[PDB]
Amino acid sequence: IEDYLKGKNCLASPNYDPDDQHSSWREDLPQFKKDREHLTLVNTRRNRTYNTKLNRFDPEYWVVDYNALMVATIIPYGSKSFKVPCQWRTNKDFLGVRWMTEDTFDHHLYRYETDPNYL
Amino acid sequence: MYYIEELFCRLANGVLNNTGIVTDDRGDIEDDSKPFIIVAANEALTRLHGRFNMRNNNVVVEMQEGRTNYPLLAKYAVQSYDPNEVKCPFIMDLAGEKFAEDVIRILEVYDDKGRRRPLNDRNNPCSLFTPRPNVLQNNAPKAWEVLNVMYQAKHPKLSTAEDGYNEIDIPDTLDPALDAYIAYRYYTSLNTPESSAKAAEYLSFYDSICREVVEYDLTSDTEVDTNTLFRKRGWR
Amino acid sequence: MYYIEELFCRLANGVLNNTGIVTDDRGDIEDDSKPFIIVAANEALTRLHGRFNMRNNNVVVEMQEGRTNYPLLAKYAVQSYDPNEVKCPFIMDLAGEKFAEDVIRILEVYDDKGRRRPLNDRNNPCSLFTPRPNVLQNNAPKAWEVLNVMYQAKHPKLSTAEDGYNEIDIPDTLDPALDAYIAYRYYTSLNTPESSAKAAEYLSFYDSICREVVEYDLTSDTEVDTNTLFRKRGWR
Amino acid sequence: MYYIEELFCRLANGVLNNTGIVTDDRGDIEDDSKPFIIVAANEALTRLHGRFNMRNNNVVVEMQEGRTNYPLLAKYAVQSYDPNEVKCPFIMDLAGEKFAEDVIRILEVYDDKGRRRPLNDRNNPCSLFTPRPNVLQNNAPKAWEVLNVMYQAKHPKLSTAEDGYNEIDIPDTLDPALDAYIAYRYYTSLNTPESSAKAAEYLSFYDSICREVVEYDLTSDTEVDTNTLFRKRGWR
Amino acid sequence: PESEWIFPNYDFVQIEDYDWIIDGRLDLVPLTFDAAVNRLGYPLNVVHYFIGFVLLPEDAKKIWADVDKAWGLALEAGIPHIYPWSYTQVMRDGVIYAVPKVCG
Amino acid sequence: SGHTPFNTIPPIVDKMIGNAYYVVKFVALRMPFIKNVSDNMTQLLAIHNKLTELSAIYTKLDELQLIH
Amino acid sequence: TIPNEGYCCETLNDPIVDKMIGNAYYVVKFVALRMPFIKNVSDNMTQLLAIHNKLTELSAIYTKLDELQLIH
Amino acid sequence: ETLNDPIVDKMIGNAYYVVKFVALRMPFIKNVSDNMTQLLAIHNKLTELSAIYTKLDELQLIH
Amino acid sequence: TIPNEGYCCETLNDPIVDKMIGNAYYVVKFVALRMPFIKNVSDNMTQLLAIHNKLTELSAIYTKLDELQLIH
Amino acid sequence: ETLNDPIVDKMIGNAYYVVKFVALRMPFIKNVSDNMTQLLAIHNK
Repeated sequence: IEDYLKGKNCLASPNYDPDDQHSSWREDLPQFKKDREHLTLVNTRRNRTYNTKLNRFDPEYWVVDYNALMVATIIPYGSKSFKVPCQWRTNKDFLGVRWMTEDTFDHHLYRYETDPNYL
Repeated sequence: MYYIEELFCRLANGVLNNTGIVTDDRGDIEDDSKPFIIVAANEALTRLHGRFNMRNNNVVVEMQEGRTNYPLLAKYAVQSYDPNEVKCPFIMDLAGEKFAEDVIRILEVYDDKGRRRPLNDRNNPCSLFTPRPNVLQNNAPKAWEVLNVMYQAKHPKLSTAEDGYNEIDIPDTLDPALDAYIAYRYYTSLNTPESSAKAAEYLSFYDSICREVVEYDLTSDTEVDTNTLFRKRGWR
Repeated sequence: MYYIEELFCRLANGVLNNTGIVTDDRGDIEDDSKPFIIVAANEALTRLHGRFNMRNNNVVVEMQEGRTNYPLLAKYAVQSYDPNEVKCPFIMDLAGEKFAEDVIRILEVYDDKGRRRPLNDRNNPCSLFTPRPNVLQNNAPKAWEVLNVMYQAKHPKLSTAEDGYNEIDIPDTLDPALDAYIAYRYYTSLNTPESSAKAAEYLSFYDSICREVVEYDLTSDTEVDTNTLFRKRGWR
Repeated sequence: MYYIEELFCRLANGVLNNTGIVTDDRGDIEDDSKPFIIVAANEALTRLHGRFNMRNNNVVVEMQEGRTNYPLLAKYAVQSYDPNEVKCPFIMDLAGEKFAEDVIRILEVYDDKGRRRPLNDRNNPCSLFTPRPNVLQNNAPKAWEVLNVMYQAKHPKLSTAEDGYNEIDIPDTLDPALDAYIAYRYYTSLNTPESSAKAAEYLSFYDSICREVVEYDLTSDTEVDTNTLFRKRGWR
Repeated sequence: PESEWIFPNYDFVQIEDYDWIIDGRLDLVPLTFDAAVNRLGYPLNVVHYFIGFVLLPEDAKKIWADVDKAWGLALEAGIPHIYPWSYTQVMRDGVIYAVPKVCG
Repeated sequence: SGHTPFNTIPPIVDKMIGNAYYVVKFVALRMPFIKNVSDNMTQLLAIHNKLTELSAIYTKLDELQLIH
Repeated sequence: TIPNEGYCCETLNDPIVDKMIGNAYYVVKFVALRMPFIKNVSDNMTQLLAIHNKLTELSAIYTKLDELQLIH
Repeated sequence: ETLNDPIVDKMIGNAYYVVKFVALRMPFIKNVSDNMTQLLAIHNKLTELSAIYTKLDELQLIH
Repeated sequence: TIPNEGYCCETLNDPIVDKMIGNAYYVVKFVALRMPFIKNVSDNMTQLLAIHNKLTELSAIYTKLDELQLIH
Repeated sequence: ETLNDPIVDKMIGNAYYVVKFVALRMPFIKNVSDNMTQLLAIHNK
């Protein structure tokens, strides 16, 4: 801000651009814009139109849920196939591989259309 | 003298209580429409500062040789300027608030020697000129000439962004006029005949308040002084 | 004088008797709708104290060396200043009479030695100036110079908080005017055309009450004094 | 001064807030509809600079032997002339201040020796003539005669191209007038009767703003000078 | 044990300011940047910073508001690598990076 | 409303030119004395760091010099 | 032979000029431009006061300073 | 009488307090300022004087 | 040398009154600033009256303070 | 007095600082141009 204290403000300087010679009458703004692009949240009031088609029951969107006493993960390995390795530790272990009608994990800009009609 | 946050609360619990631009609890305005109020608020404050001479501010300009036009812009001040662009700023605000670029009309100019420089006098050889309202022109910059400019100043621009100006400084008797003007812009933007009639009423109310202030002179706008021409003309 | 609760009862059993913001027993306004009335009530009081010179209050300002502008803000009062950023306050008040920034228009200024000080006299070197309505400027601060400023004052701002003011001190003949303005603000908020017609009636009624007071001079607004120019002009 | 993008935001969050040509986030006008605003914006600026003498700019013209008519066109400027068909330019400007043909009305002409040259004086043999508003005619081109022309100038034409101008330099008190005229042009384009009524309101509002500026003289339009005829008439 | 966690004992350093951002204590944020270069001795080019912590969805727009302010200080401080703390909280709240509107 | 600062030209404690201005002129005319001390602030601080030790050496006037 | 004076060219810690002592703005600008020098002395006034109180003690050490070197 | 006070307020303002503080104690600074060469001659050998202070106990026995 | 006066600075309840008796505001501000000193005496006026009632009683014993120490 | 400043600003403007920069060191340029041929002779061989 107050760099004027350090001095070095003499008008006599060798740097000069002949392509931008101007008088005191000309005043213009530089082209620099978009300084910070601050972080912000999305607006849920507007619903952005979907721009791509997702095949139903796509293997890349399945999710899993199970009891806290076991360990299981889901990994795809093909165009229409996936594997679910798991470890069983108790008799009450219950692994559930499920497909969600609505999107509740992806970003608001990456969610898919919700449709409860599977007829 | 209150912050910008109270303005939103006052509008939410005021003229704009019925509309849907306020939150569910009528405590604040939606973030999606906050800049809409800011644009109206900046417009309303400019109108009030034009009709009334509420604020008077002065700046210090240092003459630089080879330059005849001295725009009163923020980028030429000693504060908030780019050292890479302008090598030596000529507007000094070393103390107090920074120069907010709020020039409307130049009133008088006094130099460092203590005399008064005539302004816009075409027949005066040593008079200054204003080719533009916010641009001051000197036709003979001297070595150590420094000019002080007294001008009618508007309120600094308000902004909800970080490190912006978020304080309102107007006389409290003009608060109803501010609310009426903001409401006028909001309702007239709906393009609805029901809302258009309501918008016209608010505009008339805003004008009614302003003329009431002038009628009773609550801003001390008028100014008189002891006559000095009596001795100047030699009446004795 | 009466509590703000009595105002709520009077509005509940008054103009707002047929509104949905009152309690089932018509004894009080709805709690969530109380801030709406408070904002309108403060606005109504400001207008009344502007047209009518009802309250005349004075403040004491101490000149400080090296300072010319003396804003009349509570942050410079001895009872409310913050020592972190303020070296020493210059506005003097009492613990039970804290300065509330109720300045509307400056009337006269007297120094500690009893001499009247001219205001806004551009041709008088010793005169004081007011660049802003609530800012006092002295161009020559002396050592022990103390200034007293007498001004027209607004009613202190009401607040529902316990520490804030909760009383109203206005002439009882203006109570219908206060109720009419509050009713006008409420009915104007509703955008139904039927309410718009009702809102205009209260505003017209409010104006009629104000002119009736002026016509009969019930607030002793008119003031006269014995002639002194007869001696000064030397008519003898 | 501000970028044209800020104008787009101000229109998006202003009069055009309820239009179909704004983005979903109300942050900018639709790209395909941008040239519509640009054409209207340039038209609005021309009207403002005509009623109000805001910008006074001067140009330098060099007399060429064998030429009497000197059109004030950019094709005769040194920075924009084509050597194929122009032997030598006579309008002198700088690389960063290229002549933009912003001439509206000629005010005064001074030669290189400092003598005022009368304009359109039919009875004066040495007077200059203007057969066209933007064409200067000299009936006696001398050897080293150079003329300076000071004229009322319009704002440079805006353009969405990068090389073109992208900034607005007008008094901030006229911003509502600029928005009103643009709004009037947009709503007038729509042929629905409801939009026609709305269009007239903005045009009337635009006229009201302009007269308010004239009434208070916020642009220093009025100009006076010391009397000189008293000496010339020999009153003494 | 500060005597064991000096710069030569590790290749780079990671720090967080979750406690000072839950409250409006933005004044203590630059102290973290200061302590990375002198208190610990690590150079600037090996400093990794985690911005903030949100947890409850109800405080998203409140906490993330202070998150952006801390990021600006980090950019001013010249931190080479800056990450948000939680991938889950980013997707749960849906935070984006957009230029603030020039309207005001 | 408002007085231009540069329009300066229209008993014991008070001054004709202004109490605030007289102090500024007083400091300005003695600026090099202030700058000389300011430029050597670190040197003075170093002496002030152990200024007690130098005093103790000083207090022994004759003993420290008779040996030489 | 050509003029070179000016505030921009004078913007450095240099001795004041006696030509424009009577210029009211110049005197105020001179002090305001050199505020850090005033600030640097003011904020550590306590240290200087103790040193000022012991001027004679330091002078005596300097008088026989060269003798003290040979003692070491 | 000259109204030079507003110039000080415009250019210095709230920073006037430190100027007044230094102005009051000007003679104290002047005594330090004109004796700078004395302190500088001591500044270049602080370590030597400190070392002498740490071995002066033997001199009491010698004396 | 330079002036040093004022109300905000160089004024406290501990220093003594100045020569500016004529200024009505000064004396009123003088007492108002030193209000707690007056309050401390006022609310404890009962104790002072009892002590003053035996003022000569404590004067006589004061005459033989050293002699009473012999017994102890 | 004569008001020749506007002509310089209108025709040179931003480039005036270059003129001042060179003019401030005219004698240095003067002491070289006068004996230019000596430098050329050295540069010849």
